[PDB]
Amino acid sequence: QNQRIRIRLKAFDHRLIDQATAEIVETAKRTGAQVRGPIPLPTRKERFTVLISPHVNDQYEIRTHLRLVDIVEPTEKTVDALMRLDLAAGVDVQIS
Amino acid sequence: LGSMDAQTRRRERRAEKQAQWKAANPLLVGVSAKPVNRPILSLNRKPKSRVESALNPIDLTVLAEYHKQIESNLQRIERKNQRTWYSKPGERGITCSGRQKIKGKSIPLI
Amino acid sequence: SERKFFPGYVLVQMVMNDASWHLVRSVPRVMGFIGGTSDRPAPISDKEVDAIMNRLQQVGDKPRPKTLFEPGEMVRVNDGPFADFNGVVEEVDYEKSRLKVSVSIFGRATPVELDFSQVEKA
Amino acid sequence: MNKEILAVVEAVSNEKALPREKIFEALESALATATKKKYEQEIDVRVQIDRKSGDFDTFRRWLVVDEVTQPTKEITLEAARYEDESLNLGDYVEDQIESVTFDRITTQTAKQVIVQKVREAERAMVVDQFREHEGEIITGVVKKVNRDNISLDLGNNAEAVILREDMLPRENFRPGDRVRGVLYSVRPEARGAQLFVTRSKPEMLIELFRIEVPEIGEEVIEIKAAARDPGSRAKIAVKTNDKRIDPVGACVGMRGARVQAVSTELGGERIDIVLWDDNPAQFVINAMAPADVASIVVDEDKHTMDIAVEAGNLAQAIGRNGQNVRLASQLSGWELNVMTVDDLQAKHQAEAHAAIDAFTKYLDIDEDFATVLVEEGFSTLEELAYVPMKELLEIEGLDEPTVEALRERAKNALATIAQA
Amino acid sequence: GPEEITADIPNVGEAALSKLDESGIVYIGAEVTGGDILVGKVTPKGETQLTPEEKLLRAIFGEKASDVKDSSLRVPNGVSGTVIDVQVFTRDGVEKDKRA
Amino acid sequence: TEEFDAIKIALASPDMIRSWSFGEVKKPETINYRTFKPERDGLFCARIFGPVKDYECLCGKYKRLKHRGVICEKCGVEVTQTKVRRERMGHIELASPTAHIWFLKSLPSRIGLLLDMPLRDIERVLYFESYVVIEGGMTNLERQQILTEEQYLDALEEFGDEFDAKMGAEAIQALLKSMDLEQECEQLREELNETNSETKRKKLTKRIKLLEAFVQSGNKPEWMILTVLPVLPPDLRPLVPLDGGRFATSDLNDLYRRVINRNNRLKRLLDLAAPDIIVRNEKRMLQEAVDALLDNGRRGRAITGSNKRPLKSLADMIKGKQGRFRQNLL
RNA sequence: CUUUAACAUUAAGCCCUGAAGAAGGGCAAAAAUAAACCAGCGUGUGGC
Ligand SMILES: [Zn+2]
Repeated sequence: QNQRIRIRLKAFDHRLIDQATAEIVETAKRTGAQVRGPIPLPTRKERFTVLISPHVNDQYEIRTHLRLVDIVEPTEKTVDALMRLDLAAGVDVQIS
Repeated sequence: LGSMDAQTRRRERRAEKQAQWKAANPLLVGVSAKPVNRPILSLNRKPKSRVESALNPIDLTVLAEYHKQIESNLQRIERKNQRTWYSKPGERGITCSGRQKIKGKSIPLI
Repeated sequence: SERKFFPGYVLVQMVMNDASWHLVRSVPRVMGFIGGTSDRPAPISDKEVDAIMNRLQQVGDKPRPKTLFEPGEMVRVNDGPFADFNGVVEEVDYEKSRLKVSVSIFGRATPVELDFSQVEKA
Repeated sequence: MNKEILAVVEAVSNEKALPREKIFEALESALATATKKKYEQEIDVRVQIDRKSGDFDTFRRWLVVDEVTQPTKEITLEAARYEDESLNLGDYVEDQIESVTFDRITTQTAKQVIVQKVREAERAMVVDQFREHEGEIITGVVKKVNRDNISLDLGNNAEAVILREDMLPRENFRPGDRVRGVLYSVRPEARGAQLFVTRSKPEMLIELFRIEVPEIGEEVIEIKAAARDPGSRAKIAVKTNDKRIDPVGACVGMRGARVQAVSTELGGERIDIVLWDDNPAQFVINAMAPADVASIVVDEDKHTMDIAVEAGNLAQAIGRNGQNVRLASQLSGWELNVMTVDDLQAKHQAEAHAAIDAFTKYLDIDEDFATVLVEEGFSTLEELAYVPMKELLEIEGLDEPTVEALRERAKNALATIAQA
Repeated sequence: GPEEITADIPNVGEAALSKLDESGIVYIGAEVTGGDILVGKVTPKGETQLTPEEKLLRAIFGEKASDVKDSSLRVPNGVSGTVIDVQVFTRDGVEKDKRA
Repeated sequence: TEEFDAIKIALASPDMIRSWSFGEVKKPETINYRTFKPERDGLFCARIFGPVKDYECLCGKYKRLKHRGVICEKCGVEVTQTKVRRERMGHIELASPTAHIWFLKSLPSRIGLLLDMPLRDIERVLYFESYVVIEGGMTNLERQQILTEEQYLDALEEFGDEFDAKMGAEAIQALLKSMDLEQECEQLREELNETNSETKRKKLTKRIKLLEAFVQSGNKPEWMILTVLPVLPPDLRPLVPLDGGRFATSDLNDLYRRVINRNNRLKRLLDLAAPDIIVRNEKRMLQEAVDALLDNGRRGRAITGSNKRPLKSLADMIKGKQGRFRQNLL
C-alpha cells in the first residue's frame, strides 16, 4: 500500500492551514489508523517583490510555516479519502 | 485606462446622434437577470463536509449489478432461442419445404 | 491480429532450371509464376530483398522496456493511491530505483517516490 | 399460468436488497386494472400472489357500502354481522375465486405497468443517490471526451455529465484530469442525462467562498448576492455579523491571496467583493468597488435606479458593453441603469420636462401650482391622486373644494391615460 | 420476435374468424371463397423500442406480442372451393399446438 | 427536366465526374444485416446517397416534415425524399489509372487509330508485357518503338537516364497528352497533298478526319483513360429481398465489390513500398477487373457460384433483347 | 512589545448596421465537430 508516507505542508495563513490540518487529522482518524504531527517549523520569511512604479529622484516579510505528517500504517480507506477529498484554492496538500 | 473596445469608440463616433435624439428623452432601459429564477440552496451545508464526502462518495454499484443481471438473463434466453430455432438437421436434410407464395392485388393510386 | 504482409503471394528461393519450373507447377495449389515474361520469370532485385528482410527486424525489444527512463517527461502512474494519474518526473535515480514523480493533482505538483513498475511511461 | 408468472418472477428475481414483493404488487395492480374496470363497467377484484409457491389468489369481490347509489358494488350490514365487525363501509373482503383471463391488450398494458414500475425503481435509485448528494463539489476523472459533453466516474460505478455551456468557453481537458464541478439538476424519470454538473454558474462561486473562507460557514460573514460573467468580470456581496471582523477585508484576504486563487479557478475573472447594505442605493454605491458613484435616485415604482458617475470614471465603471454594472444590477436585483454624466443629465432634464408638460397639459392648472408640484419632487401623475391628503391640505392659498376638484381632475387624467 | 399461428388478429371482424377454430386454422370442409382467412398469422412490429431491459420482459411475459402486423395467409382472388385436407409440421423443440 | 431541345453527347472529364458525385465509396461491404441498416461508406450508404426511409435520419433523429434541409450529425444524412436515392451518383478514386475497354476494343481501335499503332502492341503494353518510349531524346530509340525486358535492360545499360520508358496504363496516358493536335493535322494534310498512292491516302484521310473531328469537339486524348470511376445510384441495382436469411445479390454489386477489393489491396501495397513485380501484377488485376465491369464479353470470365452464366455488365443492360432500348423504352 | 493580520480585480481585438452599454454581422488569430396532439432472371414445357 506504499506504507512509508511523508507529508510536508506549506502555510501562508496559519488559520487556513490549521483548519486543513484538522481536516487531515479527522480524515485520518475516521478511517482506522492514527496520525502524527505536525511538529511545526519557525518563521521562514520569503523574498518576494511587488509590481509598483519606481520613485523618480506593500510587503517584504511573508510569514510561511511548514508542517510534517508521517504515516507508517495506512489503510485503503485512508488513501481513498486522501484521493476523494476537496481543498481550498491556493494552498498545498503535497504528500511527499 | 485602456478603453480598447470597438463598440465604445463606435458609440463615441455616433455621439452626435445620441446628443440630438436624447433631447428630452431617456437614455436606456435595459433589464438584467433577476434572482427569482435562481435557487440559493443555502439551508444547511455544515454536515456537508469535504472529508465526509471523501470517506463517502456517491455510489451506483447496485445499478451496475442490476444492469449486468438484465444482460445475463437476456443473453441466456436469446442464446437458448437461437439455439433451438436455427439448429442443423442431421444426415437426411430438411424434412419439409417452405412453399410460400405471394399473389397480387388491385391497388388504386389516389 | 497477425496480418499477412503480402496477401496471396509467396516468396520462393529457386535456381531456375526447367525441372524446378515443373516441380513448382506440380504443386496442387499454385498459379503461374509472376515475371517479366512467360517462360522466364524475372528475379527480384537486391535492394528490395534487403528492404524486405529489413522490415522484419522491428520485433526486437528489451531494451528498453521500463529500466531506462528519462527525467522531465510527463508520464502516468497506475499503482498506489496515485493509480491512473498524470505527472511530471523530476529525476531518475537508477541506483535507488525510486522515481521522484510530481503527480499533477488539483492543478498542483505533488512529488512522491515510486517504482518503474508503479508508473506508466506515456 | 403459474409457471409463466413464476418464470417472470424468478427472471426478475433481483438481490434481497432490491424490492421483489413490490413486483408482485405491481403485477397484481396490473391484473386489478385489467380485471376491475373490465372492460367498461363495473366490478371489483382483489388479487394476491404468494412468493413461495407462486400461486395466484384472485378473489373477485365487491365494495362493501350501504349507499343508495352505485348498486354494482354493494354489500349490506348482514354480511357485516356475519363478519362479526371486521369490515366497514369501503373495504372489500370476500372469497369468490375467479380465474385470471388474458388478452393481447391486457398483456400489453401489464407490460406497460411493469416497465413503468421499473422506471420508477430507477427513479427511486437516483433519488436515493441524490439525498446524500443534493449538491456537492465533485472531483472526477473523465471517462469520455465527446464533442458536446464530458462524463465523470465519481467512484462506485456512477456517472455524471457536463456539457460545453456549463463549462468555461476554453476548457479542453485530457484523460486523467481531476476536474471539479457542482451537481445542480436532476431528472430521474428521464432515461437520458440525469446528473447535470456545472462549472460556470455562480453557485460554484458560493461553494468556492464557502470552502476557502471558514468564517462564512461559521455564521460570521453573510454572502447574500452574487453575479458573474465568466472569465471576465463578477461581483459578490458579503455582510458581517460579528463587527470584530471586516467582511470585505477578510473575504478578499491578505493581499487578495484568496480570491486570486479563485481567479485561478475562473481564469482572470475580476471578482468585486463588496459589502452588502440594507439600503439598495448605498449598496450600489458600495458595489462599484473599482469605480466611483456620485448619487443614485431610486424610484422603484418606475423600476429605475438612476446612477450618477463622476467625470473621467466612465470607462472603468462601464467597462465592456455595460455588463458589469448590469452584473451589479444582478447583484442588486433591481434594474441598474448604465452610469454616464451627460446621458443622465439628459434623462433628468427629460423627466423634468415630461413632468412639466404633463402638469401643464393633463391637469388644467396654472403655472405656480405646477411649479410647486415640480419643486416638491413628484415627477409623475401617479403620486398625486393616490397620495394622502395630509400633503395636499397643507398647501397655502387653496381651500378644500379646490383641492377636491384638483384630485378629481387628477383621477380623470389617470382614467384618460389608462384608457388611452 | 417470432410469428404466431394464433387466432388473435386485430382490425378484422368476428365473422371472418368464424370459419377458424380457436387454434387459428379453418375446419376440414369449410366452404370458403376468395379473400377470407385460411390461416391466421401475425408478426411483431416495434418499430423503435431499443431498451435493453424491456426486451427481456417482452420476450417472456409480453406474449412475444406487443404490436401486431397482420400476415395471415388469405385466399387469393377469384378462387373458391372446399378445404379437404390440412397438414401441420412442427419443428423439434417447439411444443405442439393442440390442433396438431 | 421539361422544355429541352437536342440531346448532346461528349466524353466525360474527371472533374466532371467530381461535379457529378456525392461521396467516395471506400468499403466493399454492402449491409451488416445483423440490423438491416446500411454500412457507412459501403456500396450502399446513407450519408453518401440518401435516406433509407422517408424524411428520416439513419440515426433516427429528425422525423418531421417541417425540418427539411438541415442534415443530421448522428448520421450526416440530409432529410429528403427517397427519390434522391434514385438519382445521386457516386465516385471511386482509383489507385492506378485504367484503360477504358470500349475505346480499346471497339475494333476500329480508337487508341490505335489515334496513335498510329497496331492494336496487339497496345494490348501487350496495357497488360504489362512490354514498354513504350516517351521522349527518348538523345537516344538511339524512337518514340513508338516498343521493347521487352531485355531491350529495356540493355537500353538501361546504354542510355540509362536519357530515355523515359514506362509500362501499363500510365505509359499510354503519358503518350496521349504528349501528342499535339494541330501539328499532326497540318503535317498529314501536306503529306496527303504530297501522296498519290491510294491505300496510304485512305488511311491518312481516316486519320485526319479522326483528328479534325476530335479537335472540333471539346474533348482531349487524356479522357479515354479512366482515373475516377463512377457508380450507379443504388436504387437502380437493387439488392434482392429473399425470404429467410441472406439477401440475393445482383451482378453489378458483385462486380463493384470485386473492383473495390482489388483497389484497396493495391492501395495498401502502394502504401508499404512493395516490390515492382507485385504492383505490376496487381495493376494488371485491376485493369482486368474494370474490363470485367464495363463489358463482360471481351473477357468472358466473371461467373458466379452455383450459376455458371456470365454476369450482366453495364453494357449488357443496353444491348440485346432486354436492354433499355428494345425492352423498356419502346 | 500589553490584548489577531487582510482593499483586492493589469486578459481577449478591429470595422459595419442599429434609439442606446436592446440587437444583427464580417475581418487579423485558433484547440475541435418522456410527450396533452391531425391522420426479380434463367431453365424447361405447352399454346397461338
Ligand atoms: Zn444522425
